[PDB]
Amino acid sequence: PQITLWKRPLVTIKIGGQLKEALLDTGADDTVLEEMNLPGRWKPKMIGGIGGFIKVRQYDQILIEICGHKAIGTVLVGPTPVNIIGRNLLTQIGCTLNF
Amino acid sequence: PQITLWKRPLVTIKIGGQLKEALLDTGADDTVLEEMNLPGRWKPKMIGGIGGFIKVRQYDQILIEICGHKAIGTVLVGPTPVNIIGRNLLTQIGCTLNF
Ligand SMILES: CC(C)CN(C[C@@H](O)[C@H](Cc1ccccc1)NC(=O)O[C@H]1CO[C@H]2OCC[C@H]21)S(=O)(=O)c1ccc2ncsc2c1
Repeated sequence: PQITLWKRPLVTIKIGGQLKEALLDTGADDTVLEEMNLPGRWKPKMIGGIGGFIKVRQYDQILIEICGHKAIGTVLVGPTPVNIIGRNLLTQIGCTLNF
Repeated sequence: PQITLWKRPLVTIKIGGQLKEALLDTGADDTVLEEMNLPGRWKPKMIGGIGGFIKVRQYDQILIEICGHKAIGTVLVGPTPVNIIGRNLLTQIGCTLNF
């Protein structure tokens, strides 16, 4: 589909057996999801933006479906105020900016 | 142009007669630029990012050119880690997400 930017580019995603709303975010290097109890091993990480850093747990090779498009990659989990789909997964679903 | 997302979507902007690099950031409602001198009046505001809230100078109705596309809108200036172009201006240059 084509998504205009009048409103936040929120779409439904499926991860770890749960449906959620997430931002298609071209300004996010990595994918950062709101606190959730994923199984498996993880590594601690810090990611910074406006206002400073948050501590997140890094899970690798996590499957996510974004608008029916499947993707698999690194997912960071932590106290983010919104679910953010970053470039590492946006590339995998064939997402581009166009103007 | 069509911009893939394997690298940061960084582009050259012109604001206040000065060239800068900025990130096309579909996850940002507003445009936030690093500390700089800008002509015109401004009002202090607060914005929150992933790591908390920061104080910024809000400039209204500012001319800014993005990849040769002209926009006129609100520009926030403050201690952001990266110059970001947010949806308020991305809509003006006709930017959309596509996959
Ligand atoms: C700042 C940019 C460069 C990086 N961010 C992405 C950016 O799109 C954030 C997303 C967001 C965060 C919190 C609430 C809403 C939206 N928007 C943002 O701050 O917008 C400001 C300005 O407008 C206002 O509307 C929205 C909020 C206001 S990030 O989240 O900090 C990030 C993500 C992955 C990642 N991987 C390694 S670092 C890293 C850093």
